[PDB]
Amino acid sequence: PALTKSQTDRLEVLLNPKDEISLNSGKPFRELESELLSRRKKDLQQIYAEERENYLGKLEREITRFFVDRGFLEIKSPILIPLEYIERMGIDNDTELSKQIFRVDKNFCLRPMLAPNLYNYLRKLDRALPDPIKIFEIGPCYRKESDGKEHLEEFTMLDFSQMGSGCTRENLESIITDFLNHLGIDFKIVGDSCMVFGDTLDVMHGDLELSSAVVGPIPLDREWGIDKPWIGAGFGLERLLKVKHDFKNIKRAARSESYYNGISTNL
Amino acid sequence: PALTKSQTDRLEVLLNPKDEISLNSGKPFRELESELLSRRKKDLQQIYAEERENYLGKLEREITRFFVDRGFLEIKSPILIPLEYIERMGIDNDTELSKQIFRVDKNFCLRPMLAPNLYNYLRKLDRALPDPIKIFEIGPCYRKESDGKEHLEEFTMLDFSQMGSGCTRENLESIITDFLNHLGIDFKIVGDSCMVFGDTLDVMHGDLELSSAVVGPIPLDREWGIDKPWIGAGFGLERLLKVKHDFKNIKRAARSESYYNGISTNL
Ligand SMILES: Nc1ncnc2c1ncn2[C@@H]1O[C@H](COP(=O)(O)OP(=O)(O)NP(=O)(O)O)[C@@H](O)[C@H]1O
Ligand SMILES: Nc1ncnc2c1ncn2[C@@H]1O[C@H](COP(=O)(O)OP(=O)(O)NP(=O)(O)O)[C@@H](O)[C@H]1O
Ligand SMILES: N[C@@H](Cc1ccccc1Cl)C(=O)O
Ligand SMILES: N[C@@H](Cc1ccccc1Cl)C(=O)O
Repeated sequence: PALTKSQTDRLEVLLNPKDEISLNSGKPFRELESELLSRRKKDLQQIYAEERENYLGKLEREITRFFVDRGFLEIKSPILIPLEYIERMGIDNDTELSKQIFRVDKNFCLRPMLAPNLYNYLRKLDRALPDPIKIFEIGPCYRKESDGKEHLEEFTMLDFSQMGSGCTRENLESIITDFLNHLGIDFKIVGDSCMVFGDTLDVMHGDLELSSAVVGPIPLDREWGIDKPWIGAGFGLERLLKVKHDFKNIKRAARSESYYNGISTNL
Repeated sequence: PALTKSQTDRLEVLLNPKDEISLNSGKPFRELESELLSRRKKDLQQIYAEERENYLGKLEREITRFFVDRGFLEIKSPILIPLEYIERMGIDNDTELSKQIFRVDKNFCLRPMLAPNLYNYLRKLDRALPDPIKIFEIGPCYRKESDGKEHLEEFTMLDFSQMGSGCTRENLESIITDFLNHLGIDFKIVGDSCMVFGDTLDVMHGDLELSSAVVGPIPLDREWGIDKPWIGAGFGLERLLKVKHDFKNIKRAARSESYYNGISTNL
């Protein structure tokens, strides 16, 4: 007959992009599932025998090397941050980002973004390091958005910043260009046409936003004690993974108990 | 005169054990503070100019290389986990670690250990991978215990497990020995003298517990679908860093806005 929805869902979970098998012919739901199962089992086994690195962790280690080798300091800051940091980010309790905050206790939350801890480091480091100040962080970030397709509730941000001299948009577009060229991902920076400083740039791969990027100074810097030019960009690693491996669903790239390196773990 | 308490706190924040400056003599507080501010500013400059890797990230990457080399698959599983996983770990709403949990919504919590997600990986991978199953994860864990001196509220665990053949106490002690020999840390393993399976092991550095390790099976295995022998050990990376760098206070090893690579950021 014709594959029911559960049979369709079940095969979509077992399918990978490299799979060539004819997913429409005379075979029952159930040759097809068994075939994919055998393919996905051999995929885990090959992983276990020859590689054994997690994709999310591996990409994290590769991005780290890129920025360290470019003069950027590697920051590991708290994931649990004061709720007051969200307030000085300008996310008041009527904005749309305001409703996506995982609160913990009364006073704390899971950081939805890396910027506020990075604002603080930039302020403290400016007392001890020579111009310009270049820092970056990679790590977990949380938001109650999960439209499922392009959006996770638990994801991994990269965020880098330069502060002081050299902080132009053509320098910022030159860092993003080397980064994505090193990753092997094509892009496409949209924004205002003749924007010098102050406004955001988007890094696109198709209809997929890989990053929002900022050419400071911006009025928010005063709330953080930052008084200096700066440029910076935030990238979601799961979207990057989605691009390199052609994942259909971004959940294939996330921290998970259901997928490992894009392979279903329910075999 | 003799130092006040705000003054003594200031010098302890700026001190490092490599320092030989005599914290007791005829010098004024400001003279000692300025020497230390000098030493610490140059420590970060040297870090920014030539090193640039964070101690916590860098230690995480080297532990991964070690365990991948030995045949352990690298896992990246969720940090926000269901509250029900906690109770299935033997913490009822009456136990001691139950009060220390960071609840997020009404269902989920910040994981205080890696065991539940690793249980699920062990059960799922048995299906697909040959005997024995060897896995490990490194990442954030959250406990409301933080007496400060040796506990952190936000910390980083390594947790490794083998399941199937080779799950003997002898081979659990051999892994741990190779690992701490690799990281250059003296240790001693305390346990039941005649314990074969079922009980825990404490790996100690003097008074500081580095790890609790387990020679399964244990009764808890029923709740996670595990019916094979296994061995496992959980380790704290900030504790490892505290011993390796002789940190007086474990705060200096953590995710923090206050200390970079053991060095205060308030200079
Ligand atoms: N929920 C999410 N899941 C995955 N990646 C995300 C998520 N939110 C943000 N990112 C990534 O983080 C980058 C910088 O964050 P940000 O600019 O705050 O996102 P954004 O502007 O809200 N765009 P979008 O996440 O599509 O709505 C984005 O360009 C994405 O690559
Ligand atoms: N709050 C914490 N801060 C830092 N490290 C921790 C913390 N809790 C646990 N660890 C580390 O994680 C390892 C495995 O966790 P676990 O065995 O559950 O801790 P434990 O048995 O309660 N030992 P302890 O919490 O010191 O009494 C321990 O050996 C510690 O090295
Ligand atoms: N909002 C920033 C993050 C950030 C915060 C403070 C200072 C610099 C940066 Cl890149 C971004 O879009 O990358
Ligand atoms: N309870 C373990 C962690 C764990 C749980 C389930 C399966 C394997 C392991 Cl190592 C420990 O504390 O070592």
